[PDB]
Amino acid sequence: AITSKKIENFSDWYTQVIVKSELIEYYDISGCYILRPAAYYIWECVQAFFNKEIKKLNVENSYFPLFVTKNKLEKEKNHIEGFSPEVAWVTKYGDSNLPEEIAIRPTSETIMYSVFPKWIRSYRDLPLKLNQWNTVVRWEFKQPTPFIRTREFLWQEGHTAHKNEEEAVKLVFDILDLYRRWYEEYLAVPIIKGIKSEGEKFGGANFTSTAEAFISENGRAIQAATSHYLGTNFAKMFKIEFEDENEVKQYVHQTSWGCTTRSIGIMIMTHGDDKGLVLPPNVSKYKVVIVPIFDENAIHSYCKDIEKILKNAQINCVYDDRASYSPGYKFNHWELRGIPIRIEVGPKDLQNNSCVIVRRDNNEKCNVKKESVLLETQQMLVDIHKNLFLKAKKKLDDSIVQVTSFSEVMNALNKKKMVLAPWCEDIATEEEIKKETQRLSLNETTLSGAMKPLCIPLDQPPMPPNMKCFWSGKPAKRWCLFGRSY
Amino acid sequence: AITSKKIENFSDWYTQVIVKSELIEYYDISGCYILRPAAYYIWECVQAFFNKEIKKLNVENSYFPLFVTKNKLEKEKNHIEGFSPEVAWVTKYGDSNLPEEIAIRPTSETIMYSVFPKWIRSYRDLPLKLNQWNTVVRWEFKQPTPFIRTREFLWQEGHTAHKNEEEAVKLVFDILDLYRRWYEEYLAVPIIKGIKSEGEKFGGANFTSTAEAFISENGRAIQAATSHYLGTNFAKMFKIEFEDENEVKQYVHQTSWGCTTRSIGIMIMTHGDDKGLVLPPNVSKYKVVIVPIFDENAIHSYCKDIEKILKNAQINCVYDDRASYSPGYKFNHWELRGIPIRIEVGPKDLQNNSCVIVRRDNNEKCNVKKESVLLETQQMLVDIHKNLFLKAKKKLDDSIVQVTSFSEVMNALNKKKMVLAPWCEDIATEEEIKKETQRLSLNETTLSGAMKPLCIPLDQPPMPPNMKCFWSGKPAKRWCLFGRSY
Ligand SMILES: Cc1cc(N2CC[C@@](C#N)(C3CC3)C2=O)cc(NC(=O)Cc2ccccc2)n1
Ligand SMILES: Cc1cc(N2CC[C@@](C#N)(C3CC3)C2=O)cc(NC(=O)Cc2ccccc2)n1
Repeated sequence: AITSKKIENFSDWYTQVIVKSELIEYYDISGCYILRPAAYYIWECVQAFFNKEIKKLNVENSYFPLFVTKNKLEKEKNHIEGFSPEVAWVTKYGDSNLPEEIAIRPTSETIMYSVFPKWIRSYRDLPLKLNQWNTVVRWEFKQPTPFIRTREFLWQEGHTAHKNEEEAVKLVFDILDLYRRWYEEYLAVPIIKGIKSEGEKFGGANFTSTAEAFISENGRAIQAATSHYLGTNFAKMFKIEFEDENEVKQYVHQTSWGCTTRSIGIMIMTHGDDKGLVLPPNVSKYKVVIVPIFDENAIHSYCKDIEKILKNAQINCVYDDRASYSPGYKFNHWELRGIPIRIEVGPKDLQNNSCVIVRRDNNEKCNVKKESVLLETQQMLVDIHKNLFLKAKKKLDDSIVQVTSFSEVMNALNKKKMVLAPWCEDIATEEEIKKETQRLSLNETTLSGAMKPLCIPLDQPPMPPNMKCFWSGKPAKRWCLFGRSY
Repeated sequence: AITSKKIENFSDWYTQVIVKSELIEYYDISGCYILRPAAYYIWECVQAFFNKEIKKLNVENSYFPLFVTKNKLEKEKNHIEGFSPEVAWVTKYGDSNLPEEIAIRPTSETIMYSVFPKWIRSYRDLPLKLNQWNTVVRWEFKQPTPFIRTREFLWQEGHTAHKNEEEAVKLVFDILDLYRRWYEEYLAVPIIKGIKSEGEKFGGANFTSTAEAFISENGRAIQAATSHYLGTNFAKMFKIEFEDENEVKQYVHQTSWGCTTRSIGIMIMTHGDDKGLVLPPNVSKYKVVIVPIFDENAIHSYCKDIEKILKNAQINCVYDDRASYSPGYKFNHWELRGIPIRIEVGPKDLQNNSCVIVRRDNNEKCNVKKESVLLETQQMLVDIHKNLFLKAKKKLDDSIVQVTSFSEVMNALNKKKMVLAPWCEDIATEEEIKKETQRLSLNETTLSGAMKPLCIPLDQPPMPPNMKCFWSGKPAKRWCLFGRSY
């Protein structure tokens, strides 16, 4: 059983759920986690979706080396200043020192763009559109969180190069909406699109667009995915020039974008409850578990009939016919593992040519005739997804408090909210705001009390004529979301 | 153009083909290579096939960490003795030394089996069946070869644990036949199944079964895939015990198996010719390229009609309508890249409601009426695969010389053959044979002249009553394939 309540001890709840549902195994290197089959299956689902969608944009998958030389790694100025203390270095093979130490990729801009100039010489070579499915390493000494913040993680990283700004920026936002769909249609998680503040954008980017999620039970925002307009910054550093149709040398305009197995953690944190994992049907291997209750051969034959009915309509299920466990053990076993639907069959159900169908998300039960099971299961799978999404969306909406003064912020943070505030967007105020909110959090978590700029939402409320910045008192430019975060 | 002939300067031919066909880009770390989209597409095809097939055996995909501790890495005795001098070690993050240095996986037995004992406690937990799609690192200082022998490579590694020997061994050979199908049905490459000699089997294995391929143009064998029966050797080292139905503690019987992007290199070396890449249709993104020859709008409309006909029947193609290049440039451009079929359309073809269809593998051309194109393309794609396979199979068969005495070996090796020889299988003769054949190769390649035991073929000729070992003169046990190798 899960022995900590989600609302009472969130972190212990989370670790219990991910271990006991067999998603995650811990490892003897801190910040590294094993993805067991149930977790990797979710990854494969979203991988298939995203592959299908980026193929329509003519992005092609590729694979680049795990390692980068000092030479290539330092061509980036703001980029390496961002990543340098968490880049892991290989220095030895066996007991012998390498002739030159080499670094493991934290992200692959410097690796890929080292060869982009050979591939791009003319406007005819554009656009160039690549993606990798790989793992990267960011070896930090902050507290890790399984799925959410790890030292090694699986992701996809896309990289494109275009003849001008307009085409690149359009691709940036097309990708951002694909991430919206990845979260909503497969994980049933709502996100907020926005632009990062200057202090929080990717090193080397012109701007960083972002999808933000929020975990209302512990008041913490989590960046769900990211899509950068790099402009010509990397093209200047790596000399990625092309001859345009007027025979003029130009720099390419670049994008890069990423989304990780953090998405799985966001889904777990969003939908999981005190009984364990709750899976949206689109990322659940088994849509239905059939559990018999005890003639035992009549029940066996009936449950296998139902299994045939579901599998014949391409609905994968499992009939838990294990002889040594009670029905209630099985109920709990499969609720912990997040199976969306349980079908129960006892003798009274068989006599009625009926069965009991039980939704994982709200535990509502109903009697369904045998011949109606297929249809009723299909409808229910759809309705479960919608319910999960809508419940999460209400929580997301209820997590935002609009403020005009810093005097309202701490109260909102302590109620596990984010704030939407008018802001002048000056980069120095970012650190000032972080430090003051951290200082004032003195009035249970292990994570920091500091509030960060999360994103400037694409959907802006009107800015009244003379509204001042909630922090500096200077004229406010736009509304920006702030909160504590992972 | 390819400027070296396959038969005259094989290595320069190979490097030209893989670069100019845009499969591979070289990198500023030796032995590491970029897989450009055309190469990665082949990987994705065989990945999809193998996933589908291992799912039928109830193998589940997973993902384990890139890194392993000294602790876990040394529990293996023969395994670490095998891998230790080519294990790469991470010792630093940024400029700070790690508190404990950690190793990059050369293969994941020690990583996965460190946690197997927590997952396997009862006969109810068996069999356990896992697979990973990942990359591994084997940092050797021998000469690398793109695709064939690299310091980092993509692969799949499967690992299973069973209640007894019979079940494990059956899975070993089921996997070996899946590798046979991977090579034959997608890459059109024939292989030879066999068992490794004791000197060549995997460190820690009970036995190693193998699929061997042979490149007749330079006389070199290449191991195509591998499937190990590990017995209880790793179970003893990692204490993977389970309670059986008689309540007796037993060790699991384990398997592990692997197949890499080396398969792509084998395909290139097998089917490539003096014009460049030759792709089996099942791993070619474009099955057909349509090339116009010059009313230009009539030809454009006709070629697009044909493109619609092919794409409507789920046959991906490309219409090369680029205005600045001649037809012959385009012919060569797409032959270099291995497209299986070229359709040419000039005015005489349009007047005849016809077109010219040209096979990449033998350059045979024929006139096909418009309404017959779909059908004729389908048949031709099938026939191209069969032809590629059968041609390769003839070469493989012609590459084996049966000998009874060492006196016949060097002659055969110099004619770019392998030898099938009666052998006593004593492990010390392996090094003796290697050293003597290397010594005698004195009478152009950069690779070693040494001959190795390749495999003991599953399909054995009869062993005559008193046949002696071709090397030691002692009684021969079985026939074994020997040759030079990659
Ligand atoms: C699993 C995961 C994800 C992500 N990040 C980042 C932003 C981003 C987004 N959106 C990426 C661009 C795509 C994301 O998902 C980041 C991470 N580790 C780290 O920062 C390193 C680390 C390790 C231990 C403790 C603290 C920090 N770990
Ligand atoms: C691309 C590839 C493949 C394979 N091997 C091995 C046997 C096997 C088979 N069958 C694996 C078990 C599955 C295979 O494919 C091995 C390798 N590198 C190496 O030995 C390291 C190396 C690096 C530079 C020069 C020389 C050697 N590189």
